[PDB]
Amino acid sequence: AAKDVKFGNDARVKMLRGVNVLADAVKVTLGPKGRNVVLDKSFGAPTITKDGVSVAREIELEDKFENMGAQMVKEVASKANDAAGDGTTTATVLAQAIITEGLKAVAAGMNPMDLKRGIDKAVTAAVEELKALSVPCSDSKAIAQVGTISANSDETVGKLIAEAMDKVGKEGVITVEDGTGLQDELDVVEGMQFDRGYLSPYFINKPETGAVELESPFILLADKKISNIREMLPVLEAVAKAGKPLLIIAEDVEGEALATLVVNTMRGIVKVAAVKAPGFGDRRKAMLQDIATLTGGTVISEEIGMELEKATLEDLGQAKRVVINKDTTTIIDGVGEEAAIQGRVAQIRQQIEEATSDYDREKLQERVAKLAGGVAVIKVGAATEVEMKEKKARVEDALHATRAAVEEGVVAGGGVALIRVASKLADLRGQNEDQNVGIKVALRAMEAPLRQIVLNCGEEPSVVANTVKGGDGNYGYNAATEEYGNMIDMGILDPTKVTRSALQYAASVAGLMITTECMVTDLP
Amino acid sequence: AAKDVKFGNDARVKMLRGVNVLADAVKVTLGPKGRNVVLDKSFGAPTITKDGVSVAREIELEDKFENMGAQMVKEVASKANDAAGDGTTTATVLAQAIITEGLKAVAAGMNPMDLKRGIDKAVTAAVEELKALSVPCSDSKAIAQVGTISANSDETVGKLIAEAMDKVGKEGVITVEDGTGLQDELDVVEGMQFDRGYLSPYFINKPETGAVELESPFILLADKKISNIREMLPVLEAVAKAGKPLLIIAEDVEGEALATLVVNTMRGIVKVAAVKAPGFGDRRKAMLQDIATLTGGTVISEEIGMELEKATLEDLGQAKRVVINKDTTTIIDGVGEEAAIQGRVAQIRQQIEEATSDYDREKLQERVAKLAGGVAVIKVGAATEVEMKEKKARVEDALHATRAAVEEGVVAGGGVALIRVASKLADLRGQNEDQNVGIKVALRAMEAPLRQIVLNCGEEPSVVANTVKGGDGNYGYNAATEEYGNMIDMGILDPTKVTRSALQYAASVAGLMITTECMVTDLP
Amino acid sequence: AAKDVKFGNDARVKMLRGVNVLADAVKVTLGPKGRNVVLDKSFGAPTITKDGVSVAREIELEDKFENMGAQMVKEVASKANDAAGDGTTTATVLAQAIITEGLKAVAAGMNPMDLKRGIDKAVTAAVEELKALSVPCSDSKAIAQVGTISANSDETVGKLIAEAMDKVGKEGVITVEDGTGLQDELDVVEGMQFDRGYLSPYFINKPETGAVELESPFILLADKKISNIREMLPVLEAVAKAGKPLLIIAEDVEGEALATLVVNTMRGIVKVAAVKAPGFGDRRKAMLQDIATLTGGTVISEEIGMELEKATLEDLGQAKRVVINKDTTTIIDGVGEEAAIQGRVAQIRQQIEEATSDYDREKLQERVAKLAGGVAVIKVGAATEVEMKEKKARVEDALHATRAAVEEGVVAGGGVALIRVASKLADLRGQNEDQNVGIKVALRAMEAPLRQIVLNCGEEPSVVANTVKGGDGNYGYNAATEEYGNMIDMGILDPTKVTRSALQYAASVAGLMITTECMVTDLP
Ligand SMILES: Nc1ncnc2c1ncn2[C@@H]1O[C@H](COP(=O)(O)OP(=O)(O)O)[C@@H](O)[C@H]1O
Ligand SMILES: Nc1ncnc2c1ncn2[C@@H]1O[C@H](COP(=O)(O)OP(=O)(O)O)[C@@H](O)[C@H]1O
Ligand SMILES: Nc1ncnc2c1ncn2[C@@H]1O[C@H](COP(=O)(O)OP(=O)(O)O)[C@@H](O)[C@H]1O
Ligand SMILES: [Mg+2]
Ligand SMILES: [Mg+2]
Ligand SMILES: [Mg+2]
Repeated sequence: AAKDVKFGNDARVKMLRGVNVLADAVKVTLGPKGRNVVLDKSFGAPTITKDGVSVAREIELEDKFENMGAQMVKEVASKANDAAGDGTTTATVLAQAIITEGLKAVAAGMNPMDLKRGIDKAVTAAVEELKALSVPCSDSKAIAQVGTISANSDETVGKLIAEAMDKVGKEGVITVEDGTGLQDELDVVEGMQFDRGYLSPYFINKPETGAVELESPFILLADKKISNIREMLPVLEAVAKAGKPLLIIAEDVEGEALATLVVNTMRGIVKVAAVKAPGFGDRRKAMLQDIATLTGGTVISEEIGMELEKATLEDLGQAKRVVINKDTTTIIDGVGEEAAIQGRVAQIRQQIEEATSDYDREKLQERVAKLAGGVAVIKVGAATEVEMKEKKARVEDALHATRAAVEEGVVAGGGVALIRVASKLADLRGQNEDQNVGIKVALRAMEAPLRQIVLNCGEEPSVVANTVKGGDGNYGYNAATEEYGNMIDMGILDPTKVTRSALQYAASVAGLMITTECMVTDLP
Repeated sequence: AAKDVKFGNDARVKMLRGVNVLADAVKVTLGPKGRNVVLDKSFGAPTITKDGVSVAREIELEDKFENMGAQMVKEVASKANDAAGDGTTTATVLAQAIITEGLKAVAAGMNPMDLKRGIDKAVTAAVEELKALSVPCSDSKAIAQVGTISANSDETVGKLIAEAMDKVGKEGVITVEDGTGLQDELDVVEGMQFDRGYLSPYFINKPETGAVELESPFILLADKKISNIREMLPVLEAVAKAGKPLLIIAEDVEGEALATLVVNTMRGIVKVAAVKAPGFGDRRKAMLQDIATLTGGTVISEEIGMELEKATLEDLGQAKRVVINKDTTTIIDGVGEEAAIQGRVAQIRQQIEEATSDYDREKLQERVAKLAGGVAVIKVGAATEVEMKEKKARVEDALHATRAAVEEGVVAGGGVALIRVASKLADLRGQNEDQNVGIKVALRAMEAPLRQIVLNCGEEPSVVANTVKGGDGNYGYNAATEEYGNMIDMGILDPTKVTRSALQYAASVAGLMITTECMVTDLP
Repeated sequence: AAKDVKFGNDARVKMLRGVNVLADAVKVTLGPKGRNVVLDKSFGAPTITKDGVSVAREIELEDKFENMGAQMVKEVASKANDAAGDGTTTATVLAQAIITEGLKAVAAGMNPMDLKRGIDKAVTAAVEELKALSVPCSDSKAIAQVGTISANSDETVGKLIAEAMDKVGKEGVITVEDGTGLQDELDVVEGMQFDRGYLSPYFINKPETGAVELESPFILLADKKISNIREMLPVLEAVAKAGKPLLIIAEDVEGEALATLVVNTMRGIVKVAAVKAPGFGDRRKAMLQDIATLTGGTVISEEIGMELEKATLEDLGQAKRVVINKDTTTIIDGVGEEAAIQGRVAQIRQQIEEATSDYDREKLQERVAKLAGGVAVIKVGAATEVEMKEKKARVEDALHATRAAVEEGVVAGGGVALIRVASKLADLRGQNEDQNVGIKVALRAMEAPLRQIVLNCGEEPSVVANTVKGGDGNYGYNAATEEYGNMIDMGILDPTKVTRSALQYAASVAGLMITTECMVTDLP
């Protein structure tokens, strides 16, 4: 409707207060002793979470100027989650520290643009320092420790995650689903498998649940559905002559083909079962080539140079056996050459490094894992539905944290790494005095994540910080055991990527935020 | 609806206040030390920008009379942006200065219409003076300096821009896109390239990512899509006889043609890949003639005296090789005569000098750059999305500023050129005394852009101006280094076109603005 | 629904105040020193104008009784604009003067109807006096002076207008459009030209921009579109036999005819280009005969006794050459007899004196100018859109003023003519005393336009008027030079038609308005 305009200090104060509301809610969930935050949903049962990004999204303020401040700080928490999926609560804390000190500096009469220059320069230097401190994470023990720390110090989570990564490999795919029982369960899938059931329920080779096992079967792939387009008899009889079972993958199969097929399988003429292709025209067609090559078969290009009849038994691929159920199809092992398997994988490398990243790489990797690696699913056990999402959420954070730790390495936890690097940068200077103050402000803000953890434990945050600063290297305070020692030796690890990202995202938004002279928003 | 009307001073005061609100928000973003303004969007996250035109657009006032004043001053900032895309904040300042002094003169009991004439006459003389001061900008260093100054004194921006203009040439096309990394990147395209990928993924000549390389290929252009429109075999056969690869450009190619084509390419009969034309029929058809002429080929006029089959292999154009991927088609070098290349370019000159200007010239120039010059794309690197728009926006201003500086020349920055010209015009007189005062008022307003920069630096605006006036030529104060010297030697440059345009747009609206006796608006 | 009613003095007072509000806004824009009025639009940006009629339209009052008075006075300004397009502000002033004095007489206890008769009788006598004072405006200098005076003393406007009328002639057509630059530009069209481009882009005779020049072409006119309607070969070949270019005018031409036509032209068999007729069926059909007769050709009546094939080469019209572009078609000179040209013009005289007048005459004259005279278009230069409408609006008023001055002559400006005629009518008497007072009141009101001009100049209106009355003939006060002299010799002219119309429209509504005894309106 009609706008409201605020200038200078009045606008900054409202912005800050809004930021404080967002940050105060987020801070309580930081650390081993962190406390849960409950979000109200009209959708159904209210949510209880310790995840800072989840809390940031739900916070909106009635005061438009305060709300604007909160909305801008919201992004840093959201970006951290996007970059690594962990460290979001810590990133918000840094934004709080930087903003509060920065605004205070602005009040002092210092130029905001220069203060931003100081902060950014300090950030660039701090990032390089983090890289030097970062050490490779490769062994199972280190991987388990990062998972355990991410999941609010839950040993079972780290243990299970480490086993998963070990078993599936570097390019394996790991996901998490709600478990049927209280106990946490790990499921590992071997071979080539997809989520498609069988069109003909009637043909079950032996096990119940609709499990079809074909021994030494031939595999058929096609680009069209079959109704009265039954004609394929010379292909079918060729298989009948062989006396071997047939597996069919295509857009669809209709009852006319299925009806004759069922009698043929029961009578003993041929043992044949069929299943639908993966899903969408481009989606299913793309995944057909790998199935055929893996089994040594040839895909029938209805669209291109091939016809339904036009195909020889030799075209069909070979596999040891397959498993089929109402919702899933599995192939134990297609027989094909490694050079062909690797060649399929080699062409995937361009696919792997793609501009799109999100929703590109994720599906793409899954094909890759199926082609030569393995797929792992983790089940989460909880007595109640609300307990279940909290438990599962933390597990995902640990899952993402391990992925980040492996690729970029790890640094000491408890916020020790940021405070330790700050001492190193104590001699860093900018173009002018305002920049020097901005640099100093950023270093000052680095300390805050460490002290929030201590604050949440009900202990003097400044006191612990002074003792930690006094020490050297990886020395720090363990909130869980309320004592000082080597953070790395205690199993407390922070992946380098999340630590780096938290600092950079917090600083980027904070630098711009502190420079705001005037704000424009709608009237109440 | 019911109307509210104000007469004389009451209407002017309300108008002035509206103007002041709009201008005050705009002023803080002027200079090396300028401060950012944050605009609230319901659309998504809030926007932070130093661009005055962006800020002017978003300002609306609750008071209808004040709002009307702001809306009228909004146009000067917007028109300046349309003219050259830079100096919008500076133009707003001049409007502020002129209006405030002009209204004061009106209060004094002076006829407003005469004051407007005085201002306009002074402006006309000032413009001529600017032209005399303006010197040609031809070297890379000068171009870089204007880009660097435009982009809030960022040396890298000016450097990257200058390299681009040098590489592409005078008629080359330069654009800016968001970069994947944190580093600014420059991309240069050589030869003829377009944004359409290949219909047949199946034929890849060698490199991965769908890259197709045809060696000494023949190029075919058509005005019709092909389904069962397979016929053209004798043209195809002729190419097969030749033993050379074929490139196809048309509205579309269907699977039937693609199907036979894929097998033919695989068996080695012919190596042929097809790519879709540019897009819109008036669009792609227009761009077809140049492709053909460049490669020495003939476009097939399905519409006119030509037929699908009717065409000899000789009709087809030739090129060294082409590069094709999923979303892009490139031709290394078609072999055609310069007279044909230039002739296509010569006919473009009418196209260049077009009344529409906006949109018509932009697409048109892009064809031109591809035909004989080069095309450059600049990527912008930033830690966050909000940082990215700010960073990218400034780069565009510098890009536009360089374009303006090359064509109309440059003048000394820091507002020195307007203040320096004002001293020259101190002896300018109008028809009567009221006009003389109007002239004097305009000269007085010229000083303001200089002093706003100083004001934003926390220094006495009048003090710096007095010393600057005392000097001669290009002598002035450098806000960034807080010292006095030759503005041109330092590297602070203002394109003549933006300087001229800012002054003229500000004055045009302001003269009308100060002559308002009565205002009419809807009730609150 | 329910209404509020008022009687006598209470109703008249409310009416008067409404009138005063409307008139006060209008008065400030009267004279060389007149001040601008700004109107708020929800359409887009606000409008700034000195045109009284524009201001009157936008004024509406919250008080229903006051609003009713304003609505009635609005019409006089609007009717004056319709009659001549100028003097609307002056007419409103007369209504103000007459109404205020008339109401005062009603207050005195005199019959209003008699006052009306007195006013009307004085008006009738005043009109006759104006006719006697009116002298013919025939020279370029007098025309320029009226244009310049109308355009708020802008010499360039009068100069450009006079040149336009001189060049085009008495029956020529002059229009005004927004210019492409900051300078006023005049465009004159010689010969026969229309706003239709070519259907076949392919045939361009020589100059770039789609320009087609046919040398000694034959012109063909038709009543239907051509698709498969290609047949007309013997007509076409007859031209081919001749070896001359062909110009085609019809409802439409389709690609079948155009495709063959392009190839025939390309090899030099025939040089033929085709364009579309003027517009709507009746519109294009009406203007076809003149084109044919002008070029000596015959129109093909598909509708009547003629057929597509049925037409000889001799039936085709002949012209020296034609010019064609994408949006326009021009013929240098068709060869036809003057008696036929004049005969076409002679039949137009019935068309010229038409009851419809508005729209009918405007389009009709344009045909007339094209047939034997010329067409002129004036472009208006400005830096901003708002500046552009004000500048253009005044130019149109001057254009209308010159048109009015030529046909009915001119009288001395500055309001001298009305005040001078009033002295003459000082001895005029009615049937009774109340009528005598009404007459005297009207004469009294005549003085007001003169004094508003002086009032707007900040000088004693009564003092100037007393000296003006004291003088003889064309003696008067020049507001622009602040001195007394002969108004005609100083170049200040008022077209007789606007002066007469202003007085008559003002008085007609005012006479009825002063006689109102009771008003009825809706409740607040
Ligand atoms: N038991 C612990 N002792 C010391 N530090 C811990 C302990 N548990 C977690 N931390 C640290 O505190 C940080 C915040 O924990 P977390 O809730 O996971 O926040 P994120 O959600 O990671 O901001 C960790 O990244 C880690 O370095
Ligand atoms: N460091 C500087 N010292 C002196 N003058 C400067 C400096 N930097 C920029 N300027 C000048 O002040 C003007 C305003 O800067 P800018 O923010 O780009 O505003 P526009 O957006 O150009 O109004 C410039 O066009 C230039 O002439
Ligand atoms: N410079 C001048 N000196 C004296 N009288 C003038 C001058 N300019 C215009 N006038 C007169 O005052 C009248 C009003 O001017 P104008 O603004 O054009 O009103 P209209 O809009 O014509 O009522 C004119 O018609 C003319 O007679
Ligand atoms: Mg965590
Ligand atoms: Mg700029
Ligand atoms: Mg006028």
